[PDB]
Formats: sequence, structure tokens, C-alpha cells
Amino acid sequence: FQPTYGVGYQPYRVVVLSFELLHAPATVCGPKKSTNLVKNKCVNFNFNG
Amino acid sequence: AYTNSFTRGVYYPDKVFRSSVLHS
Repeated sequence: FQPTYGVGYQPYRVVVLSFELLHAPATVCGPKKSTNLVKNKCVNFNFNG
Repeated sequence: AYTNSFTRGVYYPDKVFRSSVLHS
């Protein structure tokens, strides 16, 4: 790789983020704020997404 | 040397709980 190369021949850094949405316990989350847990009422819920 | 395996070498196919069901 040389600085003179054209836009197609220039180097590009590449990253592939490979997600595993498995039915296992989750360990990588987005920044979502958790709440207290409500029981016996009908409620909306979100458990690990 | 050899033997017959009978009904062994089955594993839980996915990490989901199920009960009182027949699953293919």
C-alpha cells in the first residue's frame, strides 16, 4: 500500500461484528435502564430484549 | 473390537426449556 493509490486501491480497515442472539443467558447488552419487577398485574415487559 | 450403541448419543438440540411435549 502506497499513498498515491486510487480510491479503490487504497487500504480500508474492516470490522465485522458477529451477533449471537442465542436462547442462552445474554452477556452483551445495549445501554437500556432496567426497572423493578411487577407481578400478578398485566404489564408490558422486556427481558434481555 | 466392537459393541452396539443402543439408544445413546442424544443431546438437548437448543437452549430452550420445553415440557410435556413431543418435539421433532
